[PDB]
Amino acid sequence: GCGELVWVGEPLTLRTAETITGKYGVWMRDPKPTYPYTQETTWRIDTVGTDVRQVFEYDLISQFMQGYPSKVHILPRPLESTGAVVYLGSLYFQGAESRTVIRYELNTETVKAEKEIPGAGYHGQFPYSWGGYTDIDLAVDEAGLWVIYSTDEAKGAIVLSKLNPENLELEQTWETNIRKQSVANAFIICGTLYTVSSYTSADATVNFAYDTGTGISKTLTIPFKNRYKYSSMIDYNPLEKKLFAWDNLNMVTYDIKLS
Ligand SMILES: [Ca+2]
Ligand code: NA
Repeated sequence: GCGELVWVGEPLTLRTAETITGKYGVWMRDPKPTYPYTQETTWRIDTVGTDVRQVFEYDLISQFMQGYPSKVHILPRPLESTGAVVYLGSLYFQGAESRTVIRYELNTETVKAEKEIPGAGYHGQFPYSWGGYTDIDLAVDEAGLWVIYSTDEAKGAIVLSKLNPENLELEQTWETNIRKQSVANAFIICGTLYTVSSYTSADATVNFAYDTGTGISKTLTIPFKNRYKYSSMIDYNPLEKKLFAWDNLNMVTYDIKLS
């Protein structure tokens, strides 16, 4: 049931990192679980530092919330920032100190594709407002896989592109009028891009929207609470119909409502 975001719920804390290594990170479930994973399988990456390669994998939600991983993957090259996503059994992440997106098949621990995002800024050119090298932000919605970034030609404004999940080819790109470094993070619900206004305020908002299906740029004032005052990662999961976020060592989730 597609529609426009009209409400976000309170953040619920599901797991809390115990070390500075997890002050920021990314955690995710696959909207299209493929064998041997299911809808419960959760991945977790603590992303503080310059040699991030451990992907924590949990078979059951109970294990994500309590206990050790079922499995740890060692990525063949360090991962950059908090923007990665899992889709169709592959982890999609950005090579550190590069503009390359890498497709890592989880069940075989094999790199299946690599692709430079043409013209994309990286490593502090067009981060989100908190920095953290967040130049390139992958996304999964109801129609598939996207990447959110900017370029010199776009002059810091958010660009978004549909991505072929098999070979990482860019299927179509849109250009917004939202300065990327002026928002705390971004996500896509039903082909519409949403931005969050601040990463520190307990009274932030979802403040912009750009509908790729009609080209309309829009302004909103939907309350969004950063319960722990440092949201480093905010994504949308079209299967659970919920936002997944990482807020100052805390892995939280947000209920939503669409019109
Ligand atoms: Ca995001
Ligand atoms: Na992302």
